Amino acid sequence: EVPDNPPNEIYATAQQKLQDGNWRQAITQLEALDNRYPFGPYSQQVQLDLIYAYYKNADLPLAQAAIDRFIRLNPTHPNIDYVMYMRGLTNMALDDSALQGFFGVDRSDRDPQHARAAFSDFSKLVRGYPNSQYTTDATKRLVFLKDRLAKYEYSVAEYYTERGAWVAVVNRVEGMLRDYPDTQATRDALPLMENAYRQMQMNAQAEKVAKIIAANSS
Amino acid sequence: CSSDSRYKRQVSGDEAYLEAAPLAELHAPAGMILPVTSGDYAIPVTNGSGAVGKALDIR
Amino acid sequence: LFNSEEDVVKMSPLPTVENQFTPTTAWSTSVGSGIGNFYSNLHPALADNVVYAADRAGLVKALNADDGKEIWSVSLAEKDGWFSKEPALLSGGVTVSGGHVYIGSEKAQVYALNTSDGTVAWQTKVAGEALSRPVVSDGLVLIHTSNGQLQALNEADGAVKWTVNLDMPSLSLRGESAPTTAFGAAVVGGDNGRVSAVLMEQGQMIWQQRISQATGSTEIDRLSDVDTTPVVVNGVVFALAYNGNLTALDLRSGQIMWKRELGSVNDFIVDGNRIYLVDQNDRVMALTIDGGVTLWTQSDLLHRLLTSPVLYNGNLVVGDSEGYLHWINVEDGRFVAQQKVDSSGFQTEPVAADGKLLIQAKDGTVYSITR
Amino acid sequence: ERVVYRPDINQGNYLTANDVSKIRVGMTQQQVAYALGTPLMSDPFGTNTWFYVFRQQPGHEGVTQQTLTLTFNSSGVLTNIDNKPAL
Amino acid sequence: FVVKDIHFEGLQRVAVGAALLSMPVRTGDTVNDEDISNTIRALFATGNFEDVRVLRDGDTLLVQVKERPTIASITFSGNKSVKDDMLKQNLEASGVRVGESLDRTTIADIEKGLEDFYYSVGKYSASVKAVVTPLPRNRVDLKLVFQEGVSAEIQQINIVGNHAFTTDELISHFQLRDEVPWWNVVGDRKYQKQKLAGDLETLRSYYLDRGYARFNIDSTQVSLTPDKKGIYVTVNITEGDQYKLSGVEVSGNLAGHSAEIEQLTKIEPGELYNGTKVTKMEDDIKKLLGRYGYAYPRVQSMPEINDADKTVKLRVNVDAGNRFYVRKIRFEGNDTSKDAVLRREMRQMEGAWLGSDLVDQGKERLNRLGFFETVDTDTQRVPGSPDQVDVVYKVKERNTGSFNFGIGYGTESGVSFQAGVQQDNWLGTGYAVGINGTKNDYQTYAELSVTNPYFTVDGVSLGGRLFYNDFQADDADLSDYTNKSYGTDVTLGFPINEYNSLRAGLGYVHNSLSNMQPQVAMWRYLYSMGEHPSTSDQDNSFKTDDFTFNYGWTYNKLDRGYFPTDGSRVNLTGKVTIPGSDNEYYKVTLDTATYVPIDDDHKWVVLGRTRWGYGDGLGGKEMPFYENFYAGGSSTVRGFQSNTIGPKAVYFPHQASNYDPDYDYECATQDGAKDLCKSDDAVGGNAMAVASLEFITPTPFISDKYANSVRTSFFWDMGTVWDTNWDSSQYSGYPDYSDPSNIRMSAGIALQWMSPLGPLVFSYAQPFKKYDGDKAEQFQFNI
Repeated sequence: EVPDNPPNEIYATAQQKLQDGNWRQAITQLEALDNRYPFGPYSQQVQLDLIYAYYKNADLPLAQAAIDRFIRLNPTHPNIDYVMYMRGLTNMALDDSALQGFFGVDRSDRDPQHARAAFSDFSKLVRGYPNSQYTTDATKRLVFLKDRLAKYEYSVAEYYTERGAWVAVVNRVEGMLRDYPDTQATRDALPLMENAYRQMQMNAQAEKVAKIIAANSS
Repeated sequence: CSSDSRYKRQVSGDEAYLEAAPLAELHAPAGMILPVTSGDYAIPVTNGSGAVGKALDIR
Repeated sequence: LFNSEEDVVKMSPLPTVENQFTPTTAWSTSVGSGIGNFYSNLHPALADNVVYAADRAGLVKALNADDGKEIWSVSLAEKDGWFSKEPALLSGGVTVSGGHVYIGSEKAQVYALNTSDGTVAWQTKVAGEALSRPVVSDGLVLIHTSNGQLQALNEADGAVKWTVNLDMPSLSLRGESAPTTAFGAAVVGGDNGRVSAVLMEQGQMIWQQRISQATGSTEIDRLSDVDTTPVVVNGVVFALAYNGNLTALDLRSGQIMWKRELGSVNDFIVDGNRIYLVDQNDRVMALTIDGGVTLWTQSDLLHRLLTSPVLYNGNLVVGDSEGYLHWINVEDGRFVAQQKVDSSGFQTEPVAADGKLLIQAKDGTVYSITR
Repeated sequence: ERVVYRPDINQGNYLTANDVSKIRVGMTQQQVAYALGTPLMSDPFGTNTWFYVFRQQPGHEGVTQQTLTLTFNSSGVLTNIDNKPAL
Repeated sequence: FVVKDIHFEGLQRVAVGAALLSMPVRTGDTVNDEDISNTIRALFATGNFEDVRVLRDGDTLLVQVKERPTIASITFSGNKSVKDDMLKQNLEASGVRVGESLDRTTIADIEKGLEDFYYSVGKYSASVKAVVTPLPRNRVDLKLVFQEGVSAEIQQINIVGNHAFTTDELISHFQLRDEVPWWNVVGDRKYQKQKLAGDLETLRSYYLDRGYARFNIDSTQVSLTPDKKGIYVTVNITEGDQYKLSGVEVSGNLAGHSAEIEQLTKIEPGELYNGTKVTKMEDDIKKLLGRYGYAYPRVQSMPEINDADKTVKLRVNVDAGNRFYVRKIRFEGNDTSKDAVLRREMRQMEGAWLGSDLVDQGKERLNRLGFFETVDTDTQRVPGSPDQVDVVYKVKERNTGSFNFGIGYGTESGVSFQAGVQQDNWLGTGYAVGINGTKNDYQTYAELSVTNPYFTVDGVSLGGRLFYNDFQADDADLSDYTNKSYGTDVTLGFPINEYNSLRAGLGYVHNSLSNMQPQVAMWRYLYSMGEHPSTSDQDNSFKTDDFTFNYGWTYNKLDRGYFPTDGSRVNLTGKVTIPGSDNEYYKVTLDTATYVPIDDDHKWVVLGRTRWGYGDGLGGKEMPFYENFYAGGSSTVRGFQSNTIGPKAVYFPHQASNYDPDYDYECATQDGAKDLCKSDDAVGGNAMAVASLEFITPTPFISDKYANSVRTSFFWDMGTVWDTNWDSSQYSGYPDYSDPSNIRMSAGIALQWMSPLGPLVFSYAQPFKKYDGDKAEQFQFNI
């Protein structure tokens, strides 16, 4: 596959096969580069390329591992902003990546587990690097990620309404409420727990929500 | 010729990211003010662009 | 069939099958099937030209040791336990003295059959199977059992004089330790890698000498039943730890006279100072007592399953659990005779007693050899 | 409508008759929380009210409910044990 | 000396300053020959310097180094038996791996541990030789020879201290066994030192049940027989004479459920003690308090053993949790499935107390799902108030999709094909997409079947069926029985109970037949249709728009919807016609699916695959002959051929098939076979009675990462199909089939390999008792 060549002969073969995208071959170059020379001057950049190319060859855990390798190699680095984005950007793509999106199905009613991991690392990017090549856009990811969390948590908040668990209507919506007031998924959920209060005959407590409904009428 | 199944660069399939959450936060009246965002839901809101959205590659 | 019946093996048998002298048998009697493939420290007695032997299915017969024809016969068909008429299942060797056939059973129950008829003149259940042949000695039935115990039973009735745990292995690490009586000391090894003298009067540890390795955190011999029986010349205990690693050591104190604490010794006899042994590649080697000075070894037996080195009819006789018998010369000389009186294989040692060479194989049982 | 079969869905978080006797007007939250633990609904922005509302649907008509809200003061010292049945 | 400079010669992995800190000849430090030799050993104490050659040009120092790093590979040789990552688990635990720094002292040390691995495997005649193969720039390959002669095997158990219960009889209860009697075989057997431990607890249970409660196994002595295999065991026990469970004095925090507790402490005082029964009875309380909300039912039993009357006296000390532990529940592994579909499959409600088994019934609902690979969770107490145990239902979903094949060969025929692919649970939405169909020269057949299972949340299972069978059997024309048939049925699922569900739907069945076959019962249907169709030719056509109403019903308490082992599922399947139909009839049928586990591990389960049906007319009219029951082949009875089991049709004396290939496709036609004969395929009965009994069997020669998706199931098959309309009047000089004893029979085993598109089930089965018209294909290869 990739034998003991000159390291840049190992590298520039991959550097073309990055652009060629032959990551069946390029990654095996960048591996056998850093298998032999993880002490290469661009072996950090190989690790940057591996965080790149694993996320280009669907090795998103290995991307995370190469992130963790780059965490293990240099957890401070001027491309940790590239990394902590890519830590979220893997976890963004780790969150929801089915072909049902290509077949046109919602995945925000699906598990936002790595959304919250991307909600960490994108926010860890903008906390670690509030200035980066990725700080601005990943912030919109985050606000969208909690909206994805809103459309997720609403998806069961109506379920308790058809379950009829008006206790579990409220606390799920209240779970949305302690997490995001801004999302309309919370704000469409706003009269529902109030209605569920009226199912629990907490009309008066629902009036307190109707007070919100009065003052958040738009 | 040969088999065709591959994967390459892209960073944001949509800009639903950039089409982030609506802002219908508490304009609720007095006394009706419950807790609103918990943890990093209080998002560290800061900006550094580079290229944003779908525009910037990773290296 | 056997183009495909291949499996994983590793062995290489004896070379050098010779007969400078002629080997033969004294008789055959084939006393049942004794030990068998299921191992046991049942070892016969050839006392008074009476074959005091049995098979472990029960039938204990004294034999007229010329043709092995039955002097008496009894049966250890055990009528009880969870079963009536059980096999004898004997752990200890056939110790015979007086009106008593002392045999340790794997029922942990030792007998004394009256050697005029085989009637059990006493029987006593002991602590675990007799992992040694019963060293019935000085009023005491001294047995190293499975639980490392120093049994002493009043051999006239089996009244237990004491039973105390001793140098004791981690598991049933197979090997006897056969507590010998030497100068007021109950002298034993123990299948744990130490060697001792205990008080022969009461079972009070005179000394225990830790020597060298045993299994358990040290992978050593499980093809060498390492003799933890001390063969004590009057002041010097000669014994192996649990790995054949030989040491010579004082009797009253354990003080190391010398050691060949590197050995692979399966069986050993301190034949004066021609200490005949079995190597792990089954070389018979002659050491001395002033230091285990190799007088000779010889490689004429390789990867065998030998019996003990014995001298009978003037030659260093060795048999095996391949049923081969070999007459090494005593000193540095080779096969003087090779006998194939068996191939079922002798797990009993050559009994050079009453002028014969009594050997009970596993199932091709008791053979008596002359030359 | 005229549908008949019910799996008879339940919703707990109530207080037994033992439980409502465990507390009194004047008890802190904690005093209730030692006696009753927490409710599975408390007051989000108002004063401390500890809502133990039961819910259950038996059959076609009629709904079982046992609403037990424990309105404390702001100090948690209990001010109102609201005992309330179905409907 | 005080150094000018050290030349750091030989570096590859370790840095210069990383060397230099371990150099006590460093810049500023004085240089001594001891400090040089300390620079030898401390850089040996870096662990990555195979050599350290510290020297000097006065004080111009220079340190030459070879390196133990990168082990480029570890080569394993002779380990066909043992997987080498476990051998690497000996190696990778030992501070070395591919890329690492091999001290050549650790060659035998890992080899000892690798033999200690064998020693802890159960091998002892198994040695290992590690060969260092040094490679470029520092590197080494670790070739490992493996000298595996033999392992160990059990042979014997001596139980001393036992006098009552028989050892080999107990070995017939124990795990470590060895037997092939002349009326008994359980295969071949071996040793494990933890099968030791269960045999202790087999025995520990074996005395505890009887009352032996001062029973205690004293010690155990496994023979280290010097033969590298010989394992004999000396088991010191105290049998420990029996005790009566002579009274419960249950106490502690009984949580007010004491009368409920006393039922779970209902014993016979003076019955011989069984602590396992007590061990059962504690959990009953723990499920009692578990269903009483208390997820933490601390129960301590104390059987106060009274030897004076040979009894025990049962103290039980109870401590409940708290009731209202179910604050909420979480769900995980819903990353492709719709979440609330999984949330609706639970019965323990958030904001309640704990019904412990509603979770499990809720898990049973998910167990009854079948689009899972795991039904599990995280039962987590959320810390703080005694009202938050929040259950995080982590589950693994299953793959979907299924292909079925019916085409034989291409590239020598025209545009002719078979289709059919399933997308049941379409993309986590539940949408049961299963669609088939085919365009050939003999037919142009189509079929649709998709269910929205929860178009409304009641299990409102929007199962719309459609089909379009433009069936021709085109030989050169429409001659031999062409029917263009078309129609639909949308059927729906109804909540009857929590394991019961009904089905109903209206079936549109429009058929436009032509050139019908000259056999008797086909016309005898049409003669009882009121048609008077000519029998000596195929000169009749038939439009029929059957307006039918179909129905059904489900029982479901059986283990899994993809891989069940226990329970039963009963599935009603019926239909009826309405006024307005072109034929007033019905056809109702039913299938049975029960699972009887022989094994308590349920590795052997009797499967009852038996199916019934009957269909007839609704007055003045008849169930159509294409609705007759067939079998053979892909039925219960396999090794047969499909639709070869049942009644068989008599022809008429026949001339024109409406096209007669010359002694081909004979319909008793003018081309041969004149003067009515009788056909051999199953024209089928108006009754069905088929049966098969399948027996689950494990698969040993497969790496079981995918053998868990495999069920081998032996069976013996038997069935009968007959027509109560088959009247011995023209079927009098021919076989008459109004008799329920058409008892055709086979046996065999199935081949269930779950692919990524599911199981494709084959069978080499063989008929043994056959009746009229049974054709046999012993090699049945299906989905």
